[PDB]
Amino acid sequence: DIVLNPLGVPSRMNIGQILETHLGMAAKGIGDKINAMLKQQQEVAKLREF
Amino acid sequence: KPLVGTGMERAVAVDSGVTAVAKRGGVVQYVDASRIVIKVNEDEMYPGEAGIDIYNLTKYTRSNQNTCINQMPCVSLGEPVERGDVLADGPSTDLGELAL
Amino acid sequence: GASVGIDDMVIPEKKHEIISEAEAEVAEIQEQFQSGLVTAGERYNKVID
Amino acid sequence: EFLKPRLVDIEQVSSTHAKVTLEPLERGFGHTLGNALRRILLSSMPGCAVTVEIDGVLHEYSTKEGVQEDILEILLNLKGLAVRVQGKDEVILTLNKSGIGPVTAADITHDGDVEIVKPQHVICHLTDENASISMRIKVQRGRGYVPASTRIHSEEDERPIGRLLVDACYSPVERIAYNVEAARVEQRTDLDKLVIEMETNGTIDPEEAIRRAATILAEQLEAFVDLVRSANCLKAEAIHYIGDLVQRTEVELLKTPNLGKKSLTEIKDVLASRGLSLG
Amino acid sequence: SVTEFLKPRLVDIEQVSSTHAKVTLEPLERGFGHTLGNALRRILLSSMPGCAVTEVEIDGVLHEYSTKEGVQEDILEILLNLKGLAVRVQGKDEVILTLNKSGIGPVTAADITHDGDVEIVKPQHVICHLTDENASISMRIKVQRGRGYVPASTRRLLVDACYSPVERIAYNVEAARVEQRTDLDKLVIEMETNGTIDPEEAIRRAATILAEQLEAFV
Amino acid sequence: TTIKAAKKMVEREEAVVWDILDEVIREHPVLLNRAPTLHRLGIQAFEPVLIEGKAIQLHPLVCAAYNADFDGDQMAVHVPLTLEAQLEARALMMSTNNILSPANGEPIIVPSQDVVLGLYYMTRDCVNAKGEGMVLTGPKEAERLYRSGLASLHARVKVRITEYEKDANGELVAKTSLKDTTVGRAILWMIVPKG
Amino acid sequence: EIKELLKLGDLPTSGQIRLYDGRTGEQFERPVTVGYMYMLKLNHLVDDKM
Amino acid sequence: ARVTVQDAVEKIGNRFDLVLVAARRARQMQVGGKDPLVPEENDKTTVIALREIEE
RNA sequence: CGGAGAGGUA
Ligand SMILES: [Mg+2]
Repeated sequence: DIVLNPLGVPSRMNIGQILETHLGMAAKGIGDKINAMLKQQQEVAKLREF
Repeated sequence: KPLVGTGMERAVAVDSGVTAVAKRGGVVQYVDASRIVIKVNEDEMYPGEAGIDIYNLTKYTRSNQNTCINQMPCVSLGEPVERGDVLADGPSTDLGELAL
Repeated sequence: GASVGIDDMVIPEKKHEIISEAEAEVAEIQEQFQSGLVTAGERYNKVID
Repeated sequence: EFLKPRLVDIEQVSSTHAKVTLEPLERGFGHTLGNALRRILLSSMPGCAVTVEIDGVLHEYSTKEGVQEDILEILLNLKGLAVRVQGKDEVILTLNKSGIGPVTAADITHDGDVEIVKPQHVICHLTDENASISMRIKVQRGRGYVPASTRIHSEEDERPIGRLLVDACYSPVERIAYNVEAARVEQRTDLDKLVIEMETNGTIDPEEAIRRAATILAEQLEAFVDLVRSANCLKAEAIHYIGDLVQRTEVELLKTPNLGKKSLTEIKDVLASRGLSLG
Repeated sequence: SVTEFLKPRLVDIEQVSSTHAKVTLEPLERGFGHTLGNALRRILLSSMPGCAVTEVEIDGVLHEYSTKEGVQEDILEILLNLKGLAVRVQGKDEVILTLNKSGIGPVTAADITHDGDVEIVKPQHVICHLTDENASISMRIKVQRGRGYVPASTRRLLVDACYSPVERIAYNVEAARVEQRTDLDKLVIEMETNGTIDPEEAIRRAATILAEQLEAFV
Repeated sequence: TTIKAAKKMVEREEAVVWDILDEVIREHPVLLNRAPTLHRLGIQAFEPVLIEGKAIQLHPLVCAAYNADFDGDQMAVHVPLTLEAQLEARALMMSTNNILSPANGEPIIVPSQDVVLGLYYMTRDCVNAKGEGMVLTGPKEAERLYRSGLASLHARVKVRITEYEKDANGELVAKTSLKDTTVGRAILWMIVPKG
Repeated sequence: EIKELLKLGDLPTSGQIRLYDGRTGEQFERPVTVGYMYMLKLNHLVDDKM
Repeated sequence: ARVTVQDAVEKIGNRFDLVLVAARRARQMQVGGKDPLVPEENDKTTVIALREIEE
């Protein structure tokens, strides 16, 4: 969706946009594993364990 | 609903006036795009002819900076509401959480 | 495609050893000033160095 | 000397998730064809999308009674409606329901040449038995993305207050995932396969999309060469077009009993602008 | 109008004197500029029929780091003049030639044996320089037919055969405006050849090859 | 026919007035200027290029003179009218005529932040890469080799170049030899001029 | 803890993935960082400034 | 393509009288209909005038 | 087709 300039990070030292980018991808990966268990039928027993 | 937050999103959203916090608890009797009707409990009702609670959600209006200011209900019929719960999401609000 | 990640900023392996050695020096060189050997002005010009 | 590819297999993980395979492929032709087909499947692919008039509304910024959602929100979720039409290119659906309960896509009309891909697509929610909703969903067919803001010509026709324009997003393809890899031995090495993994909103067929993008690609590669009373008075004399009436002078038209007083006055008014009836 | 795509009108075709052209396709749709421009670019370099030099051996040298008296160049240097040579070959697959000559002066492509079907396109191309009246040069050049570029490590001295008869290609998408529309591409293709085939005809070659790869679908 | 007729034509925006506007825009320079005009290099002349949208495009090489980044900066446009004003825009304040600062003879068209990194990647020289230790017949063969995915951009390879030298009295001696270089540096040589 | 969160779902622990070109179908070297960042839209539009 | 005026100003090293002589010359081309001493490629009087003084 | 004050952008 967005193509940012990577050279703007070392000039103005704002690393919080690098950890949020990694943490935001991690948060989406836990939302894709549940979406897979919701797109197809899955018992609540499997959803309560993951 | 930003995935990466600091936990201070509900505090700003609830303390602001853009949302519609439930005054007294109960069960949603009639939800609507512009009105909210919740049947208050037997204890939370005043002794002499208390009745119910009615929340009139604001429609599309303009702000000081010419921005849209409208609310949207986030409840359903039969859902038991407790005192302090959020009943509507105004501008930049997602289920009682700030989202800009 | 020259990106920038969290692993592209490597911390030196002996950084912890230099800081631990530095705080150990200050923990005893400050007490040498309290004995009346050096003044507070010259000690200030020494800790910053 | 080139082993042309063939449509070998078409997998089907679900009603939306597909996986096609293109083999055999030569050296440097996997990425050459994989990218070229991806750039067409995403850009231009025909589809259908909602382009709708509700009874008790005047604009999308209003609000109706007995509906939990908002009028603009209703126009927002109607955008994501998977419709499939094979007969014509312009259909008008209808949605009528009353009583407490959600309003899904099943409740919409059951036209013969209209197939609903996701009947459980929630569109609205009713919250009062003494309420009802009635709308006419005008579905069309096109390609690409066309916003409602571009429909400001105001030189073709005018729309009533009841009409509500919606953003047209008739593009069934969502994402394309091809991947080149080494094929089997085939008694000849240096042969690679192309495994395309597409995904759509159940409104198109995998084969019907690859045979269509390749057609568009070949259609561009061919550029490889060097270089009524007034009108009834004139229609009585078998004259329907303005050219037949303008061929004769106004004096010749006035010498006939077929022309009336109103027709002669209308012809004189049109002739005053030096546009017609100039002898 | 669901399948009514615009067609480019190549109104301008400017080319340098001999082996350099510049084609400008206009107008194209949005996104087809890079689509079509790159499709033929990858094919032109990686899959293009042609003949080049594959291996040349010296009658008295069996090592890369050697030298022959009376030659102003080196044995490593004369390999380039064999690579840059452009030769058109008949339907025959391969054929070996020679460079048997003893004389003072630069060795041009005209000194190579005719060998019948072998037709040198650049007789002015110089292979090496000779200065002694008795220093004789002799080698065995072996041509071969292929498609693309084959380095030495992918494979008597080895020669990196450049079968592709195109020296370079670099397209350039631009903006073209219809009466009302403006966000439409404007492809500009720049390409140089090696003199074997004209660049104008070189486009029709790869475009036909790509058109034949889409017969099972259209 | 009359002045009023032309106004209504532009008012309705016919499809013909666009090809008529392209006529005057072709050779009519305009002046661009930002708010903090400190030196004279803040008002230059450019040739307008019609583009769809509501934003102005400024060449990323004159941003150093204007001292304008792309975080919300705005500039003001000016159109000369008379013949003298148009000629002064081309002969005195044209963007291709003001490349040296009035304070020092050093250039002011230095690119940065994407051009100096890119050329540094081509001119880089790796130790072990695909294609190391080969021979190329010039810069044109290097471009064919790299785009084909057969060799890396940074790999040592002996390449023959023909570098002209105009140091004589108009004559250009065409020195030809075999220099030791990489793939990236060879492809960049196709841009360097003769002299 | 971010890397451990990237190990629950099937995601690369390094954080940087390998992307392909969209106009040439080529593979970019030096695999880039791709994630999910929360961007905002300031009330500075070009329609109120042109 | 009137990209630069280097070769123009090298002949007459003033850069001020050039604008003056070109303004008068281009005015005689526009004000009164005439054929430019040089061929035209759909240019204006300003470009044609500067192109004429090039020689 | 104004005068002061406040806030914001480069
Ligand atoms: Mg700025």
